[PDB]
Amino acid sequence: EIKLILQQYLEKFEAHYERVLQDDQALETLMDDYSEFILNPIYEQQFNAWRDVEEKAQLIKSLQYITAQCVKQVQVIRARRLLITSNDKLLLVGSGAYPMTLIQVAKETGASVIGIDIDPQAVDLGRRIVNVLAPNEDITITDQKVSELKDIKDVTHIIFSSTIPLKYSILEELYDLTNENVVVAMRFGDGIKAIFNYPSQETAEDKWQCVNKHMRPQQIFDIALYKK
Ligand SMILES: C[S@@+](CC[C@H](N)C(=O)[O-])C[C@H]1O[C@@H](n2cnc3c(N)ncnc32)[C@H](O)[C@@H]1O
Ligand SMILES: [Ca+2]
Repeated sequence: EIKLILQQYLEKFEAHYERVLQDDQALETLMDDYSEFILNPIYEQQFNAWRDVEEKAQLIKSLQYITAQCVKQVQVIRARRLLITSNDKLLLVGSGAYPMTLIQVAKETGASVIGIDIDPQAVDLGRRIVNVLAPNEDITITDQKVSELKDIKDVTHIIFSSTIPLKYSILEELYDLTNENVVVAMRFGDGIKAIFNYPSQETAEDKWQCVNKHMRPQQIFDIALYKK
């Protein structure tokens, strides 16, 4: 029964994705409904109760991919359609093409801000969005990896986009690169929330310690803070 609904969503997301690329003018309504489904206790129970390892795992992986691209493409359109304290320095891994949140933090806090994104399109647009929304804020947007960033030791706060598949592989890499007092915020979704997020992982106990795990029954992602 739960299998069916997920198959319907997977088909719809691919259709809405295939479709929105052809014409920017639906998908955003589907995602809102998708959340209501993920956050439903009824379907949280059925999701856990269903233990067909093979067909379940495959369905999560597929929805994880298409929803990640859908969200990624929403920000691309929104961009072209439009077009922590002061001494701290925030690093948002997965800044996106429409970095509105990144802007919000820059204004309220006044901190330095580095955004990285592997998509050259997201970086290219993001920069343009920042130059209109906050040109007089210390906001650097680049396609550099964490290892490439020169002033990586100055970074105090790190946030990860939930929809980054190998976010924990990056977190692993950051230990040696970053200073001793750095704090990391890892967005994730476990259980039924893993169909619109990538899940948490166990960290090397000698490296990263999880000092907080903020679960929210009414929100689409949960948060896990990490220290050294
Ligand atoms: C949907 S967007 C913006 C963040 C979104 N508001 C969220 O909270 O998930 C996520 C971005 O992460 C980027 N991304 C994916 N894998 C990445 C990686 N390994 N390093 C950096 N950015 C990555 C994608 O290009 C995508 O534009
Ligand atoms: Ca400070």
